[PDB]
Amino acid sequence: ELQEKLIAVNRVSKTVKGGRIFSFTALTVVGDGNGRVGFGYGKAREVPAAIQKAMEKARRNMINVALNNGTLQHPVKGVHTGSRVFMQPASEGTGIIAGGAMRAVLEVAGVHNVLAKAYGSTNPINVVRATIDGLENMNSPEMVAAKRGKSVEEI
Amino acid sequence: VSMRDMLKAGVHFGHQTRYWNPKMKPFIFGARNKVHIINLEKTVPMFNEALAELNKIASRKGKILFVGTKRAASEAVKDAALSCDQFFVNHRWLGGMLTNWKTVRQSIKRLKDLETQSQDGTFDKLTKKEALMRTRELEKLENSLGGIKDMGGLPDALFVIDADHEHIAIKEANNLGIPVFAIVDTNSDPDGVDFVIPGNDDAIRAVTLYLGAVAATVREGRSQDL
Amino acid sequence: GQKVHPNGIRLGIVKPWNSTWFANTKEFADNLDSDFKVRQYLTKELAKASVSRIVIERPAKSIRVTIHTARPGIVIGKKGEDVEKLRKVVADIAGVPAQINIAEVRKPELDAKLVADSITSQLERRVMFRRAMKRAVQNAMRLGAKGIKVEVSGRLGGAEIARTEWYREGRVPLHTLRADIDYNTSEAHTTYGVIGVKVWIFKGEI
RNA sequence: GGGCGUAAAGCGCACGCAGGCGGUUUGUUAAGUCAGAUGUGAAAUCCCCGGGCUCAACCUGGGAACUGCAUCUGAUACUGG
RNA sequence: AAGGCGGCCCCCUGGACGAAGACUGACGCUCAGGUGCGAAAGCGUGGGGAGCAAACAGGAUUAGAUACCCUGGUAGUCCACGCCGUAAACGAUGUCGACUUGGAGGUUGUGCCCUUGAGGCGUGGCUUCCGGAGCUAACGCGUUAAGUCGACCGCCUGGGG
RNA sequence: GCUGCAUGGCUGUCGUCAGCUCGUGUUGUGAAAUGUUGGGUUAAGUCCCGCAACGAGCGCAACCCUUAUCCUUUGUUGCCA
Ligand SMILES: [Mg+2]
Ligand SMILES: [Mg+2]
Ligand SMILES: [Mg+2]
Ligand SMILES: [Mg+2]
Ligand SMILES: [Mg+2]
Ligand SMILES: [Mg+2]
Ligand SMILES: [Mg+2]
Ligand SMILES: [Mg+2]
Ligand SMILES: [Mg+2]
Ligand SMILES: [Mg+2]
Ligand SMILES: [Mg+2]
Ligand SMILES: [Mg+2]
Ligand SMILES: [Mg+2]
Ligand SMILES: [Mg+2]
Ligand SMILES: [Mg+2]
Ligand SMILES: [Mg+2]
Ligand SMILES: [Mg+2]
Ligand SMILES: [Mg+2]
Ligand SMILES: [Mg+2]
Ligand SMILES: [Mg+2]
Ligand SMILES: [Mg+2]
Ligand SMILES: [Mg+2]
Ligand SMILES: [Mg+2]
Ligand SMILES: [Mg+2]
Ligand SMILES: [Mg+2]
Ligand SMILES: [Mg+2]
Ligand SMILES: [Mg+2]
Repeated sequence: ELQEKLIAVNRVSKTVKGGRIFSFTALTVVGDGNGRVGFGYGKAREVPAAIQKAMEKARRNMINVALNNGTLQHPVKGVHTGSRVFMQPASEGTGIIAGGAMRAVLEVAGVHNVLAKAYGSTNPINVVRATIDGLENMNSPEMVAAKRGKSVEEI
Repeated sequence: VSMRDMLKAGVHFGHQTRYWNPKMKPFIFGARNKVHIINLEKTVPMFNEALAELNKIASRKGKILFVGTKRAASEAVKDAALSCDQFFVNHRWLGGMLTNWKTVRQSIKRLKDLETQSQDGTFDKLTKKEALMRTRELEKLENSLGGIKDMGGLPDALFVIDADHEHIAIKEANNLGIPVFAIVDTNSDPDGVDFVIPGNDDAIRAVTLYLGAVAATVREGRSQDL
Repeated sequence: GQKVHPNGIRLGIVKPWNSTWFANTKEFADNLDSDFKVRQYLTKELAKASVSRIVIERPAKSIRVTIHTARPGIVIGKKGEDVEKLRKVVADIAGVPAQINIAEVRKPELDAKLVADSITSQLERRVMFRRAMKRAVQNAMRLGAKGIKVEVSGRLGGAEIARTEWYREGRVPLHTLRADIDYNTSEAHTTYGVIGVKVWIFKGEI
């Protein structure tokens, strides 16, 4: 019922006394389509084995995101080691406007309308981390209402 | 459980003022002759409620695992667990004992098979060679995983006798979302701990007092369920 | 370094000799040559018959040849016409009458000759070696191999320099004597050279 | 809407004029700041709602926009005097 | 302040920090240009020259050895007065101010406690080491920040050229 | 007849030296790390203790051969209390 898709696959190497030892890495994102999204990173000698490992890694380490209506509550800015991510909620019907890694993360999470831009490095492993960081730190008016002790007359 | 009971048992001692954790300030009264004092007026009320929710977790037919590897309270934690029919670890907390439960269970079935086919089973085929080897494997697995042989699953909650000295267990519990009931000393770190119990753990009479409180609660849970 | 032949080392223990006949020094080399003639002639014209093992027996007044193969239908023909022609020629090779007993192997992929000859044959049919070795390994594990190891070496992929390529799944306890390792070696004659293929199959101990 | 320990990048160090910035309270001013109004900001163009070439490009009515400037009146929290 | 400063004594002289008050009353921070200071080497004039030692000479080494090694050896290193204004002039980290968990030292003041004592409790200045949160590409920095922030100045914009 | 510097097969060498790896877990943004390090011990990555590691595999060892002791079985072509 939940959706899963593969971000990128990369071949890595570890040289030994005999020579190189080739390996394959898989970055995947798993989301239920509501705002519960996670990512998994796995390593294996074979591409099917590597992608499978990332699949179970993503089912654990799931997070929850509070969405308004298929979109973000407010503009959000997610920063990881070398990647800067700016996402802001857009109007209905505008669709998803984001880079490769961010679009997959966003679409499996369940955000249909969003304007998202990536600054800094565009390494898939780090932009996915930055995107997850933004969806965390974004908040909901009811949790803010309890946070400030001011009820929900703000909106 | 009371003010005077813990004071008499001497749980109010903490470590030296050279080993303290700046996160312990709310739970330190003063330092006398470079010995911190843990405020009983603060630890008792949260000790009682932590014991209270321990009763609630036991009410759901839970599995409570008593983790202590210090030589101070080895026999202390073992008898307290067995008396209340709960499970324990005493020799040494194996890294990945919670997270890597599948491989651990493989060792446990291996452990389980050997007693029933050697001791209460048959003593044939000794060959006089591997008998000592096989009994030694039994003893190694008995001290290591003997206390968790029957669990067949993940613990519902953990009771930890030192947060800092079993931080590996604490981080695995946090990763797996297992509630933590840990006693924290001056030199420990309570961040990973979920229901902190400020108190001493270097005293046999103190640790038996603390294990007696948890034992009374869990048996009350069982009897209340009955 | 170099390895002992796993069949040869365990020949006296668990591996039945291909030749299980006795005589004196007078006809030792003579009947050894006859076994060579029989085996090479048999293999050359049963290259398609998936011949795996040839067991030559010499009862006191005849020769018996047991052919362990995977395709008895081809090696017998219709009503046994082919086995009688092989009888004529094989008997004339050694100058004595010959009995032929054909034994079938239900699992070809667990015998080291069929897997080796198949991998070799794919090379001159221009199948890429990495996929070929992987196909063999997967077949063995599915059909119940306890351990597998395949060695394809020499002029891989038309390169200038020969490379060694091997891939091991499961369990191959060569140094264990009671271990049952069926080993065979086969060769591939390709337009860019000649390729050696080695297969170890472990199928339990004692 | 970027950086400067090691990737390019902290003057060798300091004093110091111009300049930039400036603790805290009261009064006053109203220069910055903000609000209102008035006059301008040509038409075409761009955008919105329509109209006519059989459609379309194209042409075209109204509107919005051109929030920029200037003046007058007012507010005094912050900056400045 | 940096560059730097090491026998002892005397003369002249600058800054720093601590204790308890008194006093002025925003007189402050930063700083383009400008000015001043600025290791060693070097330059000018006049001295001095023990040791050391560019250059240079000889002897080895080496296929060669305009070097490394050895024996010597002039400038220079030393002083006075000018000039030079450059260093991996480095903490490779501009100055000023505020805030943010800790621990052990060193060094210099200073208030107390039966000052009994060859004993402890406080408070400052400066200074090393380790490390928390945080930050960082990472190494690491971590109350003396590369953390959280403000003021101003300098600088950077691919590698060569 | 040429090219082992196109190769297969086979062999020498360090060296019978004790190493070479994987699964799951954990760590690291990541390549990867950990396991395999450390206190000892062993002929040995042999074993033990500690240890974010828990196990597992190929190698070490064991199974094969011979010699060292005894018991039982058959006694000629071997032995003679
Ligand atoms: Mg050999
Ligand atoms: Mg830049
Ligand atoms: Mg450089
Ligand atoms: Mg630089
Ligand atoms: Mg500097
Ligand atoms: Mg002011
Ligand atoms: Mg005004
Ligand atoms: Mg106009
Ligand atoms: Mg000089
Ligand atoms: Mg001079
Ligand atoms: Mg010299
Ligand atoms: Mg210097
Ligand atoms: Mg310079
Ligand atoms: Mg510099
Ligand atoms: Mg200044
Ligand atoms: Mg540090
Ligand atoms: Mg060669
Ligand atoms: Mg792993
Ligand atoms: Mg990870
Ligand atoms: Mg190793
Ligand atoms: Mg390693
Ligand atoms: Mg290592
Ligand atoms: Mg060791
Ligand atoms: Mg050895
Ligand atoms: Mg081993
Ligand atoms: Mg270990
Ligand atoms: Mg061996």
